[PDB]
Amino acid sequence: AEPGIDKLFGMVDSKYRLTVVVAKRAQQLLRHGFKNTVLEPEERPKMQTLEGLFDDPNAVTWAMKELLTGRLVFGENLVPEDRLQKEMERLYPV
Amino acid sequence: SDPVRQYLHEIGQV
Amino acid sequence: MEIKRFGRIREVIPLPPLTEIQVESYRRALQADVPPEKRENVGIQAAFRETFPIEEGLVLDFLEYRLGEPPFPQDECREKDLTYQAPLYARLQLIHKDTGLIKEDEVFLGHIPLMTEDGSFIINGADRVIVSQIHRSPGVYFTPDPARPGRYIASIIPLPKRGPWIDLEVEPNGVVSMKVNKRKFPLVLLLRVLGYDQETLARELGAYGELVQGLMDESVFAMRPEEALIRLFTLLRPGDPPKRDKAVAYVYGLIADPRRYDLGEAGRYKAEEKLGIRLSGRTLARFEDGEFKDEVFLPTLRYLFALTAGVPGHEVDDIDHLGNRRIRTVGELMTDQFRVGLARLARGVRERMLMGSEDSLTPAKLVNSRPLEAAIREFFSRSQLSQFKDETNPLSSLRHKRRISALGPGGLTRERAGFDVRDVHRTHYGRICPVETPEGANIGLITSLAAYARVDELGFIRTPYRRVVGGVVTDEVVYMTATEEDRYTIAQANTPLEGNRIAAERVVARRKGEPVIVSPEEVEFMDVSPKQVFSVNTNLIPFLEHDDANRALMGSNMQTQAVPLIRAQAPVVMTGLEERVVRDSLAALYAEEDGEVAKVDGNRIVVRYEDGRLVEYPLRRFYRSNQGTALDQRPRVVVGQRVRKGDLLADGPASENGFLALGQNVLVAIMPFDGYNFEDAIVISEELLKRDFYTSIHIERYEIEARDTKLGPERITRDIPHLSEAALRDLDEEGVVRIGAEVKPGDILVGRTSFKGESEPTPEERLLRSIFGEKARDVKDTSLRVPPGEGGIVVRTVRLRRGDPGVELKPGVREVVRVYVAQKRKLQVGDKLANRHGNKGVVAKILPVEDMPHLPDGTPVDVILNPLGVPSRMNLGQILETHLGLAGYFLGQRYISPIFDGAKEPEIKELLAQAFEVYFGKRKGEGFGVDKREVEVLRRAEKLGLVTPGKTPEEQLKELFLQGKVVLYDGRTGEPIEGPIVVGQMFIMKLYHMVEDKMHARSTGPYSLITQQPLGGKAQFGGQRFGEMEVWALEAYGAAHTLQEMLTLKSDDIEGRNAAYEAIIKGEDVPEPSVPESFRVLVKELQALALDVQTLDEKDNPVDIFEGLASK
Amino acid sequence: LLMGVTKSALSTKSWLSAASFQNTTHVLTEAAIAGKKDELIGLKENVILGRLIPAGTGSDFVRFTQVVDQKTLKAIEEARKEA
Amino acid sequence: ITIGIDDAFNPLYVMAQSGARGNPQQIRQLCGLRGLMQKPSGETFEVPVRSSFREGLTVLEYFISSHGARKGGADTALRTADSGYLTRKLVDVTHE
Amino acid sequence: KEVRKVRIALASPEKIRSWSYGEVEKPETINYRTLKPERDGLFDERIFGPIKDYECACGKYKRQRFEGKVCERCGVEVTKSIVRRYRMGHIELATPAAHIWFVK
Amino acid sequence: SMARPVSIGEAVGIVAAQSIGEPGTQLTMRTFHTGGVAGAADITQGLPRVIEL
Amino acid sequence: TSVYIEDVLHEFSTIPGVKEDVVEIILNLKELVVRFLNPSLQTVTLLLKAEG
Amino acid sequence: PVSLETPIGDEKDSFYGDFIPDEHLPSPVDAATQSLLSEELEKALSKLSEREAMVLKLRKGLIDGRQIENKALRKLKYHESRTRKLRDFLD
Amino acid sequence: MVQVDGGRFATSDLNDLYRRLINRNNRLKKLLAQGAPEIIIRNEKRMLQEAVDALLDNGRRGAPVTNPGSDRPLRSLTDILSGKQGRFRQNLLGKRVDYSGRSVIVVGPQLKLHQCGLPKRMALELFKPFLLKKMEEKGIAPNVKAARRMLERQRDIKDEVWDALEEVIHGKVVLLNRAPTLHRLGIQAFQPVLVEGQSIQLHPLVCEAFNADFDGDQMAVHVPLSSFAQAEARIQMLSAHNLLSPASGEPLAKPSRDIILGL
DNA sequence: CCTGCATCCGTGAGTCGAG
DNA sequence: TATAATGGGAGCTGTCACGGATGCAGG
Ligand SMILES: Nc1ccn([C@@H]2O[C@H](COP(=O)(O)CP(=O)(O)OP(=O)(O)O)[C@@H](O)[C@H]2O)c(=O)n1
Ligand SMILES: [Mg+2]
Ligand SMILES: [Mg+2]
Ligand SMILES: [Zn+2]
Repeated sequence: AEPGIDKLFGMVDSKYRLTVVVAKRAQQLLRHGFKNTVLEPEERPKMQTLEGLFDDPNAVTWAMKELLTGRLVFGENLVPEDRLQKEMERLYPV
Repeated sequence: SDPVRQYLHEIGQV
Repeated sequence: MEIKRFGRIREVIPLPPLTEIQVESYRRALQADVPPEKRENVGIQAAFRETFPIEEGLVLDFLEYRLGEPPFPQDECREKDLTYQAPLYARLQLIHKDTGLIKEDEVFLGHIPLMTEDGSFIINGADRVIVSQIHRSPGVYFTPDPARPGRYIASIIPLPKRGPWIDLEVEPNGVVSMKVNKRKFPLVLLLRVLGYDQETLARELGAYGELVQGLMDESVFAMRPEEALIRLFTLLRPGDPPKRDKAVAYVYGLIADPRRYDLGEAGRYKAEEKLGIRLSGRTLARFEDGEFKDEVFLPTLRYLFALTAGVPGHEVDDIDHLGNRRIRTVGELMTDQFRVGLARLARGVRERMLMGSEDSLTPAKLVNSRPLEAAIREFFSRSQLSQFKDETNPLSSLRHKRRISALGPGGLTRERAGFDVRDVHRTHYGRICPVETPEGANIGLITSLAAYARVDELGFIRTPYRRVVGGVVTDEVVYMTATEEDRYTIAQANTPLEGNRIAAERVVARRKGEPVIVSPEEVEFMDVSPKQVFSVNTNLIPFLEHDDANRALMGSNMQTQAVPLIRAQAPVVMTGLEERVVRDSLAALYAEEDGEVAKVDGNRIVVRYEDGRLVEYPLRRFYRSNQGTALDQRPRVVVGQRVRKGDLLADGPASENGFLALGQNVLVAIMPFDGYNFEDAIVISEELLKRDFYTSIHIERYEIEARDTKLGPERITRDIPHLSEAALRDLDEEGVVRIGAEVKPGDILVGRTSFKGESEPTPEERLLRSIFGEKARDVKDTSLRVPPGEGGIVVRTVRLRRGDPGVELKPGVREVVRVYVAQKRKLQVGDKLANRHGNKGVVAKILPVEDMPHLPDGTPVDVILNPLGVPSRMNLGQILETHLGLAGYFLGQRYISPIFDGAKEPEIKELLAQAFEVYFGKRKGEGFGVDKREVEVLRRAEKLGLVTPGKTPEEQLKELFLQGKVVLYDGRTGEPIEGPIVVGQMFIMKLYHMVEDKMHARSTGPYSLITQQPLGGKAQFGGQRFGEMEVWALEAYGAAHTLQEMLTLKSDDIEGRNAAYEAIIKGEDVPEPSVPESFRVLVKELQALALDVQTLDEKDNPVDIFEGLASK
Repeated sequence: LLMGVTKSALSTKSWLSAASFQNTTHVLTEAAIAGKKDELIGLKENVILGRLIPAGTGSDFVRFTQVVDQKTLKAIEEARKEA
Repeated sequence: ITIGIDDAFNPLYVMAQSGARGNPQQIRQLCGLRGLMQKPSGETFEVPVRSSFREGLTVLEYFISSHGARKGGADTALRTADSGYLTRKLVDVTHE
Repeated sequence: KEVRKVRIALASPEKIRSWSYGEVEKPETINYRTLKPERDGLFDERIFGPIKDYECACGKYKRQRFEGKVCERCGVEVTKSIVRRYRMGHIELATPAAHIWFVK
Repeated sequence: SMARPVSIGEAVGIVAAQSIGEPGTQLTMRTFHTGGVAGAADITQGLPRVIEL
Repeated sequence: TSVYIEDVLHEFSTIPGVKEDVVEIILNLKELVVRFLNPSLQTVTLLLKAEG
Repeated sequence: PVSLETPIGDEKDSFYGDFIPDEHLPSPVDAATQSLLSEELEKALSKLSEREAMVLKLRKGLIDGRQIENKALRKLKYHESRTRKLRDFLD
Repeated sequence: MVQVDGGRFATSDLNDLYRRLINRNNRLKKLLAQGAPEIIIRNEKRMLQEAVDALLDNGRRGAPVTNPGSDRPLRSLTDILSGKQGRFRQNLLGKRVDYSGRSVIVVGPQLKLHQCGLPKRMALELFKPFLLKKMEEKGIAPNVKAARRMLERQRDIKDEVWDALEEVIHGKVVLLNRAPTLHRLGIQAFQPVLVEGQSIQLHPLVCEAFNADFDGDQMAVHVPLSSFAQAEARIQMLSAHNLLSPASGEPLAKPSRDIILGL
């Protein structure tokens, strides 16, 4: 099972909302190159390779792990889409 | 019903 | 090793030739070895006799016919993609009525495909088998009216496509009605046409109360047969001008003419036997002395009225009774199509007779054979009853030739087939197998012929019985139909016998199938053998009496799927039928007469018989079968060996010393192992692979052609644009891979180049051209490459070219190349194994020899079966087979245990007792006592009540060994299993389903024309179908984007899929999916139906999904 | 009015759903004559057009949900506080 | 746990009780008797099969069994399409 | 604009003609020798579209620089070949015919 | 499935149809195992009643 | 670990004048027990030439 | 010609036309082929001076779709022998 | 109208129907212009009506139009739209999909409830466009096309690309589906574990829910592409995530067979 | 002529795989 | 481009159960 999945289901009024949130967050992390992450360097998900520990390429794992910490705000009509896009393009350019 | 039989009927009129 | 056999029943007669249902039939139909004047009225002779003479003037008549020799032998037909056939010549004579001039000639009608020695055909290079077709035997039957309780329906049935069915009924109002071509009319009228008068019908039919009164119509008798004929003609043919000769022609063609209406000889015989009359012809009525003379109708109506009246001696006909159902064999099925093509040929003859010069014409200019050739070719190619031969192992072919189908032309259609049709009739006894039949949609429709069963000239299945006279069983053997069988009280074959006298006071017997206990004085006949009740395959299952029918079915069907193994062994416990199967399959090679072996080679065997003549038998070596299994013969004799008549020379595929070897004999233990055998899964030993058990050779054929194109010709060449020497390494000078080269997926089997289409190179391509500096090449690389997941060693190559002697391809084709590539497949995880008792499972694990459970003396088991498979399936045979196997392991001997006369429990107890001495006493002589572990196991067994407490450990180990259970040590721990485990030799086969063939995966690939969706199948490198129900699954999960991906990006959305692939290879997220192409196809197809389908926005304005492409 | 599953399924307001079940010719003639509009309410209709099904993560309820980190939230809040 | 022919804490009893596999009727057929059979018409044979799979069946008894055996076999291969049709109809009516 | 609706209705002959890029006259498919679409045939490029992307039947204009241009020689519009899956043709009947769906 | 209130947006109809249909189809293709049995053969006589309703 | 035979291209061949096929011959060669007297010796090619 | 609806198998299940691929429409890997080709050609053209860029791209038709010519030819021969990675596009 | 592999031609029946219609319309026009009698024009118009009938719906009225020397009724537009093989049921409500595969199933006992054994050979093809980009991110290939051309020959495949594939599938899940799919549990999401060999390893506990046994049943695999589809698959469709039957609410993944036996 | 029952006609009849 | 010729031919037969319309005898 996904780590702490019960808690994640606890956070939302509908499981599908959790899925949407995780997906969107993953897309945000992909677009900005994990620059906008709410995770500390030691909280970062890791992947074991032939060499050693590297950054976990999976954006969904990242998104769920972030979502577990409570450092993210999710809901409906938080901010107009365009303004969000532009602000995040300022804070974390591609 | 059958087109051919109908044509053969219309032909037997003349 | 010694073969010890059981059973108290002595089989009086051997098995009839197993393939005779094909051979005897087709030989009967061709009559090639019978002199033309001594030929009978059956077969293509019959067809010629019915078709000719052809009149209208000129009269063309049939004199004789002959079959020539095959222009090519079987093997050459197989290689060159030809048909094994004989030329058919026909001597006919043109006779002028006026002139009297008689011009006689022999015209060539084309070729008739010939049946091989084993009973198959070669059609276009491929081995095929014509499957025998069961159907309702023509005749006159009487069945109760489903709606009306006290009334009956008479039915007059001819052969299929031999003319119309006719139904005679007694209507509520009392009049007798007749149905022909879905039209009801009073029978009185037709009877008046036949010449019947009120006097005749009154005196004949008067004995039944009021029945005849409905047949009485005063207005009908008021008119002579002519007015009745024209009246009937206007009834059956409205709108048709009622000319007299037209009515005569119609009624004659319908009810009379033998060239149109034809009963079978079975139909004639059944009509005679039932109605109690004598038919002149095979037709319902005759045209004689210029009038209509009845044959069938009056006796039929008589029987109908007698039955309705309740007159004793009249019964309804069970139509599923095997006396009312017959088999159309290969001869009949071919003969009918020959007849069709012959009648068409006749139409051509008349058509060419009316035209042209009436003076100069010859049978050569009259006769066009094309319709006949086309009829026969269409039959042997595109018929449902013509099936691609299953040669997987000899038993596959043998069974395939014995198949019986209710499907195909003239027979049932699916969802025309009720439960009655599919049922097992009491008359199937000794005739059709109650067990063997497919699972699924075809159950009851496809069946198999019983072992001792025979099909007579009439098409009815007959089974042998033994005459019993006054408690004395004679050796007289009578082959009976079902009808004949119903007449006698037939005792069972297992009834006690002292000599030929019945030894029991009470004997089990059958009267019309009904089981009954009788006295020996009442026994009229007796069953030959239990073996006659079941098919060949079902007869190969030992302890079948201990198996449930449902699993026995699967065990029976899976032997057909067994792959030939290089190490193949005959079963430890056989049924005694294992040799006859190999013999009659003609897989093995046998010595004709007595003699001495001159030469023994891998490729050939030379024998000098008593005659002194030198006979050389070439051996078939590494020949790929239809199913891709290697079929090759290996020599079983040595130089100078003295051989008798029928002695074994070479062993065929899946054969050991003339015995049928479908698999290996392995040492198995029945016990759960770490969930690796969980749910039918199977654990095997690596030592099975070490010694090459379950290892099979498979050869695949790859083919490629180079033809002429309007853009210029393709050609096979070693010169392939833009390829390294590493790629062209194994290619010879001609461009074809060398023999003995290893090939892996991606490797080139045959190099080929094709001229590119008219091509406008994009500026980028031109840039690359200039950049590399090498000029653009006219051709492109089309070469045949090894498909994914396939490969092997190239064993053979074949090259057919245009302009080569004896070589002619299809029009336009320059050359054709075949490459035969072979591989040696071991047993791997994912491969399917099965025993003969219906226990099937996939190998889920291959353990090293140290992990495997082992006997105290160090012997590890080969296979670990799960006991959880046993109790639900109720097949106990595999248990017993194991027990008798265990003894057979230690006593070093095989066994023959015939079905239903077997080795019983006490015998196997004795054998196990004898084997226990070799198993233990050896240890006691080696200076070894009982192990501590064995003591513990014996303690647990004492608590289990498996041994009697207080006895010495040896006695208890014996008591366990007599139960077929032994002490087993866990390979990993060394600690014994906490209880005794059943261990012993079982016969297991590797089936044709191997994970190596079945594994498939696709990222992107070829797409369909119209739908622009991925193709299907592994062969096409297609995608898996996501159907309605899978979509339902995703919907129920509520995964929207996954589903949308399935419906757009992953299938038909072209922009979406291109952009998706491009986004994935760039490392970005997949794009938003757009409108799927199939919906566009739907819209345009709806438009072609003149319906406008508009996609709209929320404001009710048109939205264009064609992006302005379809709008002017 | 009580009617069985089949007639109830053919009587639905969506012609795209009905025509994909049974009696396609009947459904399509009736609809084409009536000039029926499909509002794409149900699953089958959207599945045919390859749209996002109005259920699960395609539900209008949960599909408009936004996710934002605190930095961006307070930043947009500063941009709002400014003007 | 193992299956010998002599079983008829017994493995069959264990597997049937625990729910691992098997049910009492199948066990009874393995051990005590097969029981009455069915003529294809739906009628019943007067002679019950007195054999058990351990004892082994006579050819006659086997042939008697084959009737009901195939009657059952045809049902599963026919009636199945009737069920999937129902399911599809249900989906079609409830999908929105 | 996102598609929110799908409307189905009868098509007037005028609408059917407003769909068509030309009338299909000859009952011909392709030339036996050239295997090219026959003129005014079921496959004709002058109606439905170019077989190959941005090229006419004669070959006067082979590039993308011409789009929407109808070659005066072979009468073929130069565009993407995909339009052969879209653009409708039509047949003008001498006598009207009853759509069987609304009859039977 | 989750032992808790249904999540909004779940497709209820499909789940219902599947939940009703599944046992019908499964029980149909299961093996009959004759003997000790008579009459209408359980599942096969039950189903046409369901379809009747 | 390996077998070479004169005038034999692959494992699926047959040799004229020989009863066994190549596969069976190799199967027999697998049962061959070879003992190295020299600890350091890792590999040996055995030669066989026979006729008649 | 033969019909695409020619029945394959004994049943009503599949048609002969379901086994025929579409050789016209480029598979995603082909569109990606054109894309990657134009991309690699654009990025490896760094050698180009501007005049030789416009004139040599007019030579190969990379602009409007249709002495310095020689120097550009020679420079392209120079950069071909360089990275040795463009072989893949050349089939 | 398309040339097949063999150089021969394949064509739709709609072309033949359209041919009939066009021919009869032309003949009707010519007969009109030439002042044909009544009966002739009548029969011609009838034939035209039956040609339009044949085109739109074939076999609807009268005997169905067939090809010469053939009993096969031609396929009209109506036949295309409706039916089990019809455009709706076949090509719309369900489709054949890319990024999919299938194989024989074998039981790994050793898998966790959320895992399934995925053959390397399969995952190679399934995940291919990701593996290409990964091979580009490392020094395994010069670029994407080089990487793809590299995997075409099996002997051209080295060891490092396998580790690249290991890096590719990390955290991701696939979908296992066994036909028939009776309820929504006929498809479940599993985090794949690359295995040697050609068979899919399936966890014992999901068997009962799949109604899958080891006698040779096969399963199909699918790869959700998007971060969204992956989110849906992992959160909603994970095997370990659905432990109870949506039908009865009772556990659908429970000890069975050998497990119950041992316990 | 209005109601009711008998009869005709059209419409359906599980999934995936392989051929 | 000219003796005269003047109404076709195959048929596919052993399912079963339904909704809706259409028709006929009866109250
Ligand atoms: N036509 C078919 C045939 C089979 N199947 C599926 O394959 C499974 C095994 O059937 P099966 O016949 O191979 C064994 P089973 O019926 O379970 O008897 P047993 O337990 O004593 O071994 C069934 O449960 C169906 O889900 C199908 O969907 N369609
Ligand atoms: Mg199974
Ligand atoms: Mg089962
Ligand atoms: Zn042009």
